[PDB]
Amino acid sequence: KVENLLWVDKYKPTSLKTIIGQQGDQSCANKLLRWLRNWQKSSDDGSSFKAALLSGPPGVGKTTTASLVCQELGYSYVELNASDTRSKSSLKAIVAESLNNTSIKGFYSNSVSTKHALIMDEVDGMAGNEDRGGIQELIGLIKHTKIPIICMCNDRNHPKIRSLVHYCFDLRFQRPRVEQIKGAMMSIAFKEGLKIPPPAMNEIILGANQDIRQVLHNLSMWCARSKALMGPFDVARKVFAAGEETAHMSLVDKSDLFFHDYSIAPLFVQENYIHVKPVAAGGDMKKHLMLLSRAADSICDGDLVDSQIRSKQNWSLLPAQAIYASVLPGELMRGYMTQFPTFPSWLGKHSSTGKHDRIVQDLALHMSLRTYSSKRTVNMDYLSLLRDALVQPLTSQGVDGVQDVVALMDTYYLMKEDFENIMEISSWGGKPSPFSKPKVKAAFTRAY
Amino acid sequence: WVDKYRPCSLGRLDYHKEQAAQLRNLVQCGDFPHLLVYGPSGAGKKTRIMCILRELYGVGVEKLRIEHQTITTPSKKKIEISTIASNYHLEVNPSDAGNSDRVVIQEMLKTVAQSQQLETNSQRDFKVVLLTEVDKLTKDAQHALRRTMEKYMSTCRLILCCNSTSKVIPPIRSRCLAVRVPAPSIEDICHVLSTVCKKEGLNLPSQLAHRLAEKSCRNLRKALLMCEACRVQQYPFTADQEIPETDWEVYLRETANAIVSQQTPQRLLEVRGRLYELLTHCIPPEIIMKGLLSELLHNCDGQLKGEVAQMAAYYEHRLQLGSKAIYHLEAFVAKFMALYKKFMED
Amino acid sequence: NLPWVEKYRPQTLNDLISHQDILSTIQKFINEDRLPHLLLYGPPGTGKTSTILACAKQLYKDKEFGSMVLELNASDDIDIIRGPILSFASTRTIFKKGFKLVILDEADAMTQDAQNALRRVIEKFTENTRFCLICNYLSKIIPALQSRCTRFRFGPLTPELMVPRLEHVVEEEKVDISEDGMKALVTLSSGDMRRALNILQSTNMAFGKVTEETVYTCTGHPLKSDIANILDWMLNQDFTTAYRNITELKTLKGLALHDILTEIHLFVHRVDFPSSVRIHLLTKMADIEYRLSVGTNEKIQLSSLIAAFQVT
Amino acid sequence: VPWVEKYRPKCVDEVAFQEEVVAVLKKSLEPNLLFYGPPGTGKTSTILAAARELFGPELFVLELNASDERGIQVVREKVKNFAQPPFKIVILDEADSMTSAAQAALRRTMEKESKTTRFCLICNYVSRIIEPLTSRCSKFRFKPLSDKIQQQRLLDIAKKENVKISDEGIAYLVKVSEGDLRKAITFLQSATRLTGGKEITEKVITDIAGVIPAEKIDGVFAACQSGSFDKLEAVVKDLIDEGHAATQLVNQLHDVVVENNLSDKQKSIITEKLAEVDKCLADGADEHLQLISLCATVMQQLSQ
Amino acid sequence: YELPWVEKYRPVKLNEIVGNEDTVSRLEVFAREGNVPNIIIAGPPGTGKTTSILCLARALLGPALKDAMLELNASNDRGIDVVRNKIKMFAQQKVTLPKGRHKIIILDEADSMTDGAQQALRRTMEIYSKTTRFALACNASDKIIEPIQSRCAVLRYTKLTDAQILTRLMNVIEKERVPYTDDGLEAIIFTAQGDMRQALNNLQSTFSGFGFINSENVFKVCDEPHPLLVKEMIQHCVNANIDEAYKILAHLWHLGYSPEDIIGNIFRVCKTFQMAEYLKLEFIKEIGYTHMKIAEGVNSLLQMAGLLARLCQKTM
Ligand SMILES: Nc1ncnc2c1ncn2[C@@H]1O[C@H](COP(=O)(O)OP(=O)(O)OP(O)(O)=S)[C@@H](O)[C@H]1O
Ligand SMILES: Nc1ncnc2c1ncn2[C@@H]1O[C@H](COP(=O)(O)OP(=O)(O)OP(O)(O)=S)[C@@H](O)[C@H]1O
Ligand SMILES: Nc1ncnc2c1ncn2[C@@H]1O[C@H](COP(=O)(O)OP(=O)(O)OP(O)(O)=S)[C@@H](O)[C@H]1O
Ligand SMILES: Nc1ncnc2c1ncn2[C@@H]1O[C@H](COP(=O)(O)OP(=O)(O)OP(O)(O)=S)[C@@H](O)[C@H]1O
Ligand SMILES: Nc1ncnc2c1ncn2[C@@H]1O[C@H](COP(=O)(O)OP(=O)(O)O)[C@@H](O)[C@H]1O
Ligand SMILES: [Mg+2]
Ligand SMILES: [Mg+2]
Ligand SMILES: [Mg+2]
Ligand SMILES: [Mg+2]
Repeated sequence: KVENLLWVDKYKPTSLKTIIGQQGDQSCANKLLRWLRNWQKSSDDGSSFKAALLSGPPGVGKTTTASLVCQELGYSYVELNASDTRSKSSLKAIVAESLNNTSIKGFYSNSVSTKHALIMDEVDGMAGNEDRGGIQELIGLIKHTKIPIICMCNDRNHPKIRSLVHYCFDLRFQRPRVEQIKGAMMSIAFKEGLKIPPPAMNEIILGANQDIRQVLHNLSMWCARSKALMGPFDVARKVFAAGEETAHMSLVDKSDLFFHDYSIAPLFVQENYIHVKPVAAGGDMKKHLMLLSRAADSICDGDLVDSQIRSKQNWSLLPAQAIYASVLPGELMRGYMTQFPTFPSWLGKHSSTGKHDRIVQDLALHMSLRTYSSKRTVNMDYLSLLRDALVQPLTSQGVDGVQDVVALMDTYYLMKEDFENIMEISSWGGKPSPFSKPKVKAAFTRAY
Repeated sequence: WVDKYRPCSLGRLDYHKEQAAQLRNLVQCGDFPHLLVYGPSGAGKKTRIMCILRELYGVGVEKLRIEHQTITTPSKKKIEISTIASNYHLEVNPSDAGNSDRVVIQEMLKTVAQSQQLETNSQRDFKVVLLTEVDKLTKDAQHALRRTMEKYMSTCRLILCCNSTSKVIPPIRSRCLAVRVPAPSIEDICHVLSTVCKKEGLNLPSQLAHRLAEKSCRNLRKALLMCEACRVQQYPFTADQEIPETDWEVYLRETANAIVSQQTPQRLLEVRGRLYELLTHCIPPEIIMKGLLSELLHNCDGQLKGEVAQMAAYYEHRLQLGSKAIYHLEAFVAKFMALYKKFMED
Repeated sequence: NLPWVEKYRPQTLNDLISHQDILSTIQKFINEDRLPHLLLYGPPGTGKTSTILACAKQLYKDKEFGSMVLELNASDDIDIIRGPILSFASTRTIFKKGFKLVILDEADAMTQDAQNALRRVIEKFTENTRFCLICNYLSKIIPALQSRCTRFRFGPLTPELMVPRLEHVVEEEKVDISEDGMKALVTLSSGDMRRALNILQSTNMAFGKVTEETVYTCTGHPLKSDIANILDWMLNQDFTTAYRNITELKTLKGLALHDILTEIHLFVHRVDFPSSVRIHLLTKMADIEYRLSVGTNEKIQLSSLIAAFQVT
Repeated sequence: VPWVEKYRPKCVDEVAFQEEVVAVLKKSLEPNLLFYGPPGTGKTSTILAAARELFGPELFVLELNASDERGIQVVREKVKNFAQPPFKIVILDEADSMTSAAQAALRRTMEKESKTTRFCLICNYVSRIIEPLTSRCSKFRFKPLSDKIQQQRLLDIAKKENVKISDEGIAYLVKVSEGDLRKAITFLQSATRLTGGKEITEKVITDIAGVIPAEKIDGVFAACQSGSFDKLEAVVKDLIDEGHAATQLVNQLHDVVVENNLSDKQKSIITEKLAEVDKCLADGADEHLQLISLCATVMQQLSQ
Repeated sequence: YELPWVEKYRPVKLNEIVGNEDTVSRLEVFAREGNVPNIIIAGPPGTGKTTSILCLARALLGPALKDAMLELNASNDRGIDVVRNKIKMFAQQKVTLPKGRHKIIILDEADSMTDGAQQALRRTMEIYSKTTRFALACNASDKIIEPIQSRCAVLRYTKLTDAQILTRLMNVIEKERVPYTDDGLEAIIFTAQGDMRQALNNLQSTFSGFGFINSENVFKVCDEPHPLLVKEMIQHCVNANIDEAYKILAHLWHLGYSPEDIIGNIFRVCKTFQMAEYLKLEFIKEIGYTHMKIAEGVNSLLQMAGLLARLCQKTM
């Protein structure tokens, strides 16, 4: 029998113990469950909010989490997608009179249950002229509400959302680890009668960046290719080989190796060129180091071409980049890859840099008495000395940690969130923070 | 206490007293011009600027706030900026908007000009728009700055707080009074340290203050922080204290020492990890290059120092042209390894 | 009064010169009602907006010319596509039977999204509205869009072809042109009849006579003798006295370093070098040009150029 | 009002030392105007005097610069808007910094509007302007005033405004801003606010003009003359800690290298490195590293 | 009025698409079983994306193609209001199709939709996936926001090898009986650069303008710098003969070929050339550097001459 349903809908998390991402003690779905179950006490340390803000990368389970949470506690929700106009007038004419009202689902059910909630999905889509004034009216509704509003975003570091997070319990979905998704998708592929080697599964989960919807669509396409009877890692491994590509490859082929996924190939090459042993340099480290420096020079030339292509959309320099970042290093490093074409790992470092950047910028803005520098190391050294200032009273005497922490926290207009930010921000080399090196911290969070 | 003993009046400054009297005479005469104040970091540009504002407007220039404005790119990539503002001025850093620095300048100058049209009567007939870190503005943005600086000349004055004006277009240098704030001398740093400790009532000796000054390298903020940080650890001040240095200074130093120790790719990978740990903490790549180059030059030979200096200059130049700084940093390191090993071995 | 660039416009299709193949093919297209979408590209002043206007006036009448021809410039503004162009291409004209014509001058200033929209508009209405795009850089046009239409490269006019038209203009008017004033006009024009006629008219109207000196002074073009002098200072003098001489000449007349550098390149290729020295001169001059493109001091770049020539 | 405009010429044949431009500017009623010359030589002053003579004090000319950040389209659009004394005058400053493609478009805009608006292109190089625009225009060179005249006018200004400056102070004021009367007057103005009229010594001029003192340049050459790399590091660190921009160091170092008795090979090498360092600084490279590199090259050139 | 060959010979079923055997094989599987996912077909122009989506939609629906398919080009209004009204009312609309068939919403030129439109399209894609399937096409697959790629299979398309374009060109020639010659076919394949629609357009234009197909005639309608001149110039640069390569360079500059075009052809010819390998790479490096400097805006003949001087001094 033909199936009229995708895998994304056949194997959706029909229950709450099936969300692949978070099945722990205090995870994005259990924290939300506990915030909702005792929301009535509002009208985790999030019981003081009137709305949640589930934010994170795509395809991780935000929509499913909110629906299943509101569905387990017997709540009944009104979803407002981005495909529903949400301008100020439309929003305050559709959902204004429903916030402080009783739902008719609370009387007439086909059991009967009160506790109606609202779900404002894709809140960062409330941009443009169509949804003019959506976020302002939304925070104005959150301020005066009597039912739990559950907003879902996609990037908390957004200008429009930054004025909203101040009113919402801030949850943050993490990309699920590869082992969790691996177990889940292996069980699914077993249900489906599709046999895939676990290495290929790890390849699929990594290439899709741990996006469960994308890995499910990729498994569907895989099974499609299987019934019909070249990925990033494969081409990244094919550029540093010797023995089989002597006559098989020419300049056109080596240049084409770049064009398979030209948006990610240079990153793969720059990451994996260092684990090669140049056949041309037969163990002579003096030549192996020289080949490494020449390959690095070529990769920087590729970066120059890339930064030139990005500014003005001039797609005529793509072959030049393919020569500088993918073919050249190939001829320079043409030995034998040691272990495996690991992921580029530059995107994660750039995201973490953006996080540390905005964290330091916020912490420094609160220190705007008469001194400020936006995000420089000027503030990184004020904040290293502030971390050594704070931890000193408590390192040396348990009785003065509170007095000094408060005196400084209020002299420079800092909060507990600011304390947490300043602690695990100056940990170089994975060194533990000088705050975990006991009994006073428990009363420290409770008495502050 | 870095923000606890910085002066607030031009007559209260600790060093460059002739320049202080000159600035006081300037703000006393009519028609305050556009100021371009520059000089090495940590020399007192912001202190002098705040003193100029205290002499210009009332003391109400200290009761400031923090406004968060949103700008719109020539597309839907919205950006949010932070403007520290008072009742008479506005301090914005129009460079966090990476390449959208041309619109923030226009819009902020417009908004300040229109707000001054709303009954600015306190003591002056103009407002101040303090733009910090100007030398990192894009040329398309400095041209907009030049245009909107005269377009609203009558109602708002600009104070550009940059350093090493080398990357400021001459069209701007020709429309701003150039105030130059050199780094204070070693003796000036020693005297301000002794003054701060005496107002604190401490026992700062004469041989520790000089070590603090020589290590701070003419940077007053670094010296004050080092003095404050050698107190949080060992109050009694002796002649041989182990005065601390920031975390990233140590990291960058041990990274350079690691590059010097081994010359193997397995070492180059660890150096790549260290460069990532440095970049991730948001320290500029130019600072990384200068700090790496110094500790490297301490471990080379006089005949090799020329090549290494030129290599650092070349790589750093190229890094200011590309997008991913780690590529050029790792290239510089790899090249220095391939050169240093060939020199030491041979 | 009336400029000569308009008085001597080719009114018919045969009064065009130097494009006999393209003109014959377009005329054959007209005769057989097989006129495809046209893409006319090439350097300025070569006869594109005149070719298509003659073709139009041959195709429609003079009263149908307001309701069946949309002459639209693309440098004024994606909205222009779905706006007037889509509303012009999709609708018939009431009583006239036949296709329409849309002439997009400067068709390369269009963003790529606008060219996608326009390519779909073209693909849809291709039997009641023929598009004629006109550009200078075919490389700026999306390969998709250009695929749709037949391309015609209107290259520059060789000086043999364009001299007879200038001679006819001279005889019809009264211009006492020297035997080399024509040469120094053809050279400075660089193969666009518009600039040639404009320079000729403006000089004849300003000074009253055209010769090899008058045109060089009317256009402010650096004279050949001056660049020879500069090359002699660089090649047969001391460094400092060459710097002094070149700076004095560069400030005496209005002269930048781009123009000095271009003419000096042409001279490096003119005069005889050991052919391993001009590889150095050429490399260094091509680096000095890039250095000047980023907004640097010209006092240090001029000295760099003299340093380049001091290989001798 | 600033002194750069308070002491502008009010007429055409009044004070402008250039004679062949003030005679033709009377018949200016060759449709357009084209002035070129070194900066601060009365380029805009002369046309403003001509426009106040022709139009009148209340009849008030759109002046905008062609080096805008907002592209060329907004320039010609503004010209069209201004288009609608049988004509109006539009002034284009820095008209040489327009790329050839942007001058082609300005050419179309100014030749389609060649009935109601007269143009004036002000530049420093007539060769940078393409042949159509120059061929349509009438050129006028503006040569700087003689050194003695400069000092004369500056003394006149200092006596009209009561600014007690030594005569050697005026000589150094005109020397520090070479042949730039506008820059010299602006420096004289903004250097008396800095003193309140008590006394304007040459140190105030050296600070306002941004000129690094010749002592530091001699120290740089003394270090790179013969010495280890440590001396170069020390002198460059001291020069950066003083605030002096690297552009000025490169400029003055070049000025010293060119007109001294170094060999032709040494001058060639040092000046090539100076040009490369100047481009590197203009590209946003770090001043300390570029100065270290330049000093290393100069040292390996002189010490050998 | 006869319609062009780009349409008269458009393949009407996926067995006639010569583009990418693996992806077209996947799509034939989908046209057989019948439960397609939302697919984003991305690739260079002229390679058969619109054709593949159209043939897939036809083979799926059949005679209900007028009732179950909604196509929205780039020439159609596709703002947030259209995405919120027309596309949504079509997704909700009831059409009764066979067991595994679904309605199809073909958004051609998906990279031309503003971000707001795609944000408004997300949940429409997600909710009605039980009866509505989306088939987007694009060239720049990064102009599509990430949440839209998260709910689509991103099928990649690549340029066509010369053999495939040659097979299809011969299939068309056989039907049209156009007199040809091998040099003409090689000229068309050189001027095509993979675009299978460019090749057909050049073939038809050449045949309609002149008839017989020979390289001399192909380069009379395309008219780009003849690759023989560029081969000769690169050859002179290999022998370190600057004065003979600048000859050809100034000849090309005399005919008004824009330097971007000259560099494009020099690159495309120096890539598939007959030098050594290390020397070829040392040449391609310099040609790439000069291409960067010309795209940046420094497009004078002096830069081309400097490139020739560097190419010469690479071989001493
Ligand atoms: N944690 C998860 N466990 C199981 N299935 C998941 C999980 N996350 C996503 N999925 C699958 O992916 C589909 C879509 O997930 P959603 O929760 O809708 O993604 P999302 O968080 O809404 O992403 P957006 O809305 O684009 S930011 C579901 O129908 C599931 O099949
Ligand atoms: N082949 C030609 N025969 C006769 N006159 C010509 C020819 N080419 C140019 N001209 C003259 O030059 C003038 C300008 O030619 P145009 O056709 O306008 O050039 P153009 O291609 O439109 O240049 P653009 O639009 O700036 S790219 C016309 O008015 C003619 O007088
Ligand atoms: N020849 C002159 N005759 C009269 N006044 C002059 C002369 N040269 C300079 N000046 C004076 O110097 C001042 C500046 O002249 P400007 O016309 O502004 O120079 P400039 O051409 O504008 O230089 P720019 O704008 O920086 S390129 C005016 O206030 C004049 O009083
Ligand atoms: N792979 C192919 N096999 C056969 N014919 C093809 C192929 N690709 C293109 N064609 C022909 O080219 C014509 C146009 O191709 P399209 O399907 O429009 O390509 P396209 O992917 O839409 O290109 P775009 O939309 O400009 S990016 C079709 O009518 C076919 O005749
Ligand atoms: N005249 C002064 N007296 C005492 N301390 C000063 C003085 N000038 C600067 N400082 C110190 O430097 C700190 C900040 O330096 P700042 O004025 O910001 O210079 P920069 O802007 O170059 O960093 C002040 O908090 C103060 O500690
Ligand atoms: Mg969702
Ligand atoms: Mg035209
Ligand atoms: Mg002027
Ligand atoms: Mg298509």
